[PDB]
Amino acid sequence: KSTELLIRKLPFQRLVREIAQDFKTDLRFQSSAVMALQEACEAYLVGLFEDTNLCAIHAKRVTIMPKDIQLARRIRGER
Amino acid sequence: KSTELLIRKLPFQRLVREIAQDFKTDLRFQSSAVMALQEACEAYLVGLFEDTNLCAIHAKRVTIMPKDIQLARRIRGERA
Amino acid sequence: ESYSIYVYKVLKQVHPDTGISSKAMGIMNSFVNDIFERIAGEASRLAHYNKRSTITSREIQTAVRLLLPGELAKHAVSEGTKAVTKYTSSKKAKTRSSRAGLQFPVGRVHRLLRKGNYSERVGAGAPVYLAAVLEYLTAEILELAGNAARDNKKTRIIPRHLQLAIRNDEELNKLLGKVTIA
Amino acid sequence: IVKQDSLVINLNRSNPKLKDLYIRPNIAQKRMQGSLEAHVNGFRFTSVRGDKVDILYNNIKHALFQPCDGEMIIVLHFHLKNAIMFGKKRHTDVQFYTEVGEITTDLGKHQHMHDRDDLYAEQMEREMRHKLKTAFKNFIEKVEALTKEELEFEVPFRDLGFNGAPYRSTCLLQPTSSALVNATEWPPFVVTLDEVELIHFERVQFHLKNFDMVIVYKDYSKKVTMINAIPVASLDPIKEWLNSCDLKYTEGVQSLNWTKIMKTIVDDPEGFFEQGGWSFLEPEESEIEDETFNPSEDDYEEEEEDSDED
Amino acid sequence: DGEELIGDGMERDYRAIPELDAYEAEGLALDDEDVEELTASQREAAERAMRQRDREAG
Amino acid sequence: IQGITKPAIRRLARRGGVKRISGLIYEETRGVLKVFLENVIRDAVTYTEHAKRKTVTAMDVVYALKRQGRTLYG
Amino acid sequence: RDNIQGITKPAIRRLARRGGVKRISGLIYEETRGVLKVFLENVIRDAVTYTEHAKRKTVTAMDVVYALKRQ
Repeated sequence: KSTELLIRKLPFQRLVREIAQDFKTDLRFQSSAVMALQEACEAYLVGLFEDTNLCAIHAKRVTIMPKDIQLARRIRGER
Repeated sequence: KSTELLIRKLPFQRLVREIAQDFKTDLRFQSSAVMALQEACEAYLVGLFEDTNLCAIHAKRVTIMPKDIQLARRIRGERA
Repeated sequence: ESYSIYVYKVLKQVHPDTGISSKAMGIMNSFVNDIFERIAGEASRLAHYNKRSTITSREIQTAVRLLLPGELAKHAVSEGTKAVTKYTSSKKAKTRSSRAGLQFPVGRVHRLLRKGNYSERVGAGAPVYLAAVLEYLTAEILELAGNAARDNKKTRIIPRHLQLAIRNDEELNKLLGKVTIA
Repeated sequence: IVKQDSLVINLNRSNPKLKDLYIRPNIAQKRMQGSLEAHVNGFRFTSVRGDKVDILYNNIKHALFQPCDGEMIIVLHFHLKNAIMFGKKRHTDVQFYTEVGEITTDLGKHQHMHDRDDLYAEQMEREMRHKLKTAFKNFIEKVEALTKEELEFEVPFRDLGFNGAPYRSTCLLQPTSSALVNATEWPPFVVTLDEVELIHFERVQFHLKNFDMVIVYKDYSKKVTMINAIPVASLDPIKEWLNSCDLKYTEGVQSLNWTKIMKTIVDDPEGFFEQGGWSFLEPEESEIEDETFNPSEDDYEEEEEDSDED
Repeated sequence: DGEELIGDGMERDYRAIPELDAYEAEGLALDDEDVEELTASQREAAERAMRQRDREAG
Repeated sequence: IQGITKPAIRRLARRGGVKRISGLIYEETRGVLKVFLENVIRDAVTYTEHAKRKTVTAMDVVYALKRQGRTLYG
Repeated sequence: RDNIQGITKPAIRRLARRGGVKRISGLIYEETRGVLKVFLENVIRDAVTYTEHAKRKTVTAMDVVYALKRQ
């Protein structure tokens, strides 16, 4: 709908199939499956970037740095 | 033990009953229920304080402010 | 529900000469109820997703794979498949618990599975699989908590020994997610 | 505050030099940039504005090399035995760094092109990074040759690194052969491992995702050093590294008044070791309260049996 | 600026005050096996009602 | 009021790693706890209502906490 | 196979632009890539687990949506 697909579909689909190879299990992916993955990944990244920008503001900095990403993920409870 | 006593038990239970007067007018609490409540409140506050000190460190400030508390809660997903 | 006597049996099997305190026993019981609720909840959602009306050993196995981390998942799946095949190969044992070679009560597990209204019907192999998974996790925890008690020169497992066993194991800490206990 | 021997500059061919270096700390409120030259007995830093700062080989307590891998700059750091003054006030740490590049790319209509040429520019950045690391490595080898093993550079072990907040900023601290170091952020953190009496870990308990690390020096007048808010996942690795440098460590749930503890020790150093020395950091009611499990309320019958069968 | 937490007088907060260190029994009630364990169906219905309550607010 | 003592607030922040406290924190902390405790009690009393009990048990508290964070007691 | 390098720097730049970021440090790209590879891995690990429960070799869209509910 309103969401625009920023990430190019082909390289993302390459990445999804690489992740299948690392797991060492051979399965096929529907096109609808790959697009739902792409929408979720982009949304998660945007949401993480929002929290990251919040951290950068708190530091009185206009530029975001890996410090900001790590702090936001740490509070979120990720690994 | 002196280290383990973070929240005084009696003022906490007065506060639990004061909240209890807003959902069911006549209520009774079990001793184990309140003790679990105090344990949970202490752990949540400590977890929030840790995130807060992480936010204060990010701001180059030794002292923590309500700025830091609100940011940690916002990222944790508590209050928008 | 109370699983304490079965945890005591498991404790005597991995560490024959190690006891446990009342608070530490209550911790083990709450862990078993917590994971039972999580695995049972995951098996019911899988049963409604595939439009089945029955939970079999397959639904319990996929639930355990989803909830436990890698090695714990591999070890729990192995124990579950072994208990099902023992129960599926031989009819000779008088009790359903000894039929699968388990200390945990398969009958209590099957009764609680049906009580929770997770599905229309509960298969025969699901409670055996769930009991085996619960037994292995209790064994791994009690083995590590017993190892901590031996290192402290303590003859019984107290709460802090349980905490050390959990958070020092990556997968055990991830599985409990630092649940709070005092 | 401490007199320094005059720099021995010889005019000859042997003059290892390195360009494009920013000095920390600066001399004015503006970032002074210049060049570093390796002479007979020390270093001479020549600024564009003519400013010259000298550092003797014998005055260097820790020469440190931070490669540009994983960072935005590449740094040569020097922690000195005695403080020196080149600007107002005295500075105990002097470093020289070169930025990798792309420090702050900003978003907007200027980067709206989003061309695919960034792959080639990435190679140009990779060549620049390999150029910067190779030039720093060659300059270090020339200088280590000149001193005749008088001074050895140290490279941090990023495998042993951890995140902590000593200076109210969560940075990365990396052990070296001789010290625990973080030289990517000014002010720098340098602690000599030899000068450490012991380590005490505070706020170590279940359900906590962070802890404080306390560094106590063999010199008891020196205030302890705090490293706050380290992830609990880094505790066991740090402990092991301490065991490799023979540094004793203890644990504690409660944070301790170290300024008071040091004062009590220094005002009566004798009575402190008569109570046992540092025996208070390591343990040796709760046993009496708790009750060991016994069979109670009999047990479930477990004899219900029955099965679906066919 | 602020207020230090690690200094002399830190120990003053950690005093054992027995009149406040224990739960009082004013509203506290003890069943002696009078209360009952919560039944599974009631728990399911309670979770459904709480979900409905959450939906109408946020 | 809340009566959650300022020394109790200090002890909590001390265990969390906080080194320095702003004076505004005490009331801010009280307000934050007032939210958290209210939400748990709201869930717990609902579990209590569905059972024909006028007394909230420890199991009711644990059931409410499962919605946010699990506790291994009772 | 390095396809986590195949998520372009412009694509990371666009995602931050939608996220409200005005200015970005150079080291962000690699951190973003590693975070993404972690997140995609968790979902795919979960998603394939659903697919073979239904005894299928083809991951459907419904497998992806149920895995996202876990995270």
